[PDB]
Amino acid sequence: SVGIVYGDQYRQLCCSSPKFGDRYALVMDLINAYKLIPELSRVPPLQWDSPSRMYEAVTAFHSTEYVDALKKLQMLHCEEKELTADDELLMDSFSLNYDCPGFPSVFDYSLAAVQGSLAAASALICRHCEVVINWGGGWHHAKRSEASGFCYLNDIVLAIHRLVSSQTRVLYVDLDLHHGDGVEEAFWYSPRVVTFSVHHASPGFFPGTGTWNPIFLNGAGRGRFSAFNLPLEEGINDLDWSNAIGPILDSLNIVIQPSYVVVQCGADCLATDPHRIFRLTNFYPSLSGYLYAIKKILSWKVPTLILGGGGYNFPDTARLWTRVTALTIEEVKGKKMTISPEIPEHSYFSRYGPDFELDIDYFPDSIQKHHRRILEQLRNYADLNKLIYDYDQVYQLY
Ligand SMILES: O=NC(=O)c1cccc(NC(=O)c2ccccc2)c1
Ligand SMILES: [K+]
Ligand SMILES: [K+]
Ligand SMILES: [Zn+2]
Repeated sequence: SVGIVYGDQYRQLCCSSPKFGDRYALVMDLINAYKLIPELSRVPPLQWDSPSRMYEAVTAFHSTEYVDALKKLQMLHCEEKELTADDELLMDSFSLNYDCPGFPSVFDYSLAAVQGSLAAASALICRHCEVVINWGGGWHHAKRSEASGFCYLNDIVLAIHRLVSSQTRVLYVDLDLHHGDGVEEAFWYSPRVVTFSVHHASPGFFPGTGTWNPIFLNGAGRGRFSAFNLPLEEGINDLDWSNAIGPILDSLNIVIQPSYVVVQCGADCLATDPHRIFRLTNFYPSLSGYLYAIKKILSWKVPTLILGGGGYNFPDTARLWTRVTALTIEEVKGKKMTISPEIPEHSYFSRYGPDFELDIDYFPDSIQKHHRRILEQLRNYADLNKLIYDYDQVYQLY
């Protein structure tokens, strides 16, 4: 079956941040308005038997002092008076500031995404679901002891950690506009989690990594060659983006043969995202790069975790993720999902004005070098990890 993470409290928590507002509610209500929920198995967010069990789950990746600091930040923001200078300095030392501010629910909000993605991972492990979707998750920037890019807790690293420790290999695929640095870094020394991020990179653009460093770094120790990156120039469309990553996806699957796939599907590559950097769509006839990638990944028939991420045009993120959700049901259950080109009436209908259609409102050799580089890296990866692959069969894809 296809699972999806939601619950009433979950919804409230995912909608309590100053940066992403009610986006999750738009997403889940658009999915509901298109009658997709009856097709889906609800996956309840994980809860724990005690504070100690919660901490040992979260400190599987994050340091105890960082988790303490985040929890204290929440408490401090549930009080009237300003932070002391000592508290400011403490928060600064974990980058809990600037673009990662405190707010009254910052800990519960962050933890919620972890609860969802851990429950999603468990539903895959026990084989209750073939695919699980968590649109409240996908926070790929958070580090062991540092908030970054409005990511406070890295639900992806924790979910992946549960998957590998269940021999097991995980392929992580990061489609967000931004480099998934936090996930990449977490598994930098681990060959069993192969990470692949496609993203914009350019001087001064956040977070700075996932590109020429001059050479391409790609893992260390036994994890050498296990971190893959494809940095792309601004302005790329659905077709060029698809052609850029399609051969890479297929070759990674063939060579790695992952036991699980985890996909971060941040929607900030949409042409209508305020970043205005890539020109991807949610079109399903030209064809959305997102839907192309997901369809390709689901065709592998590997247990899969699909996560959200970036996406700052909320109704258009809803439009895309509603389509990813329908496509997942169709590919997994083999049952056609017809989605009306018009937005159905529902609680958030007015947010989709003024045209109220499902399509986003938009009218549409460097890469060849990157493919050779990535092919060579995949070869070094296989060599280092003694994996058997048809070098030709892989080379033909490109
Ligand atoms: O995956 N990471 C992100 O999505 C991310 C991280 C940092 C900054 C930003 N940028 C913004 O928050 C933003 C919001 C509105 C308009 C322009 C940029 C995005
Ligand atoms: K990415
Ligand atoms: K790795
Ligand atoms: Zn992003």
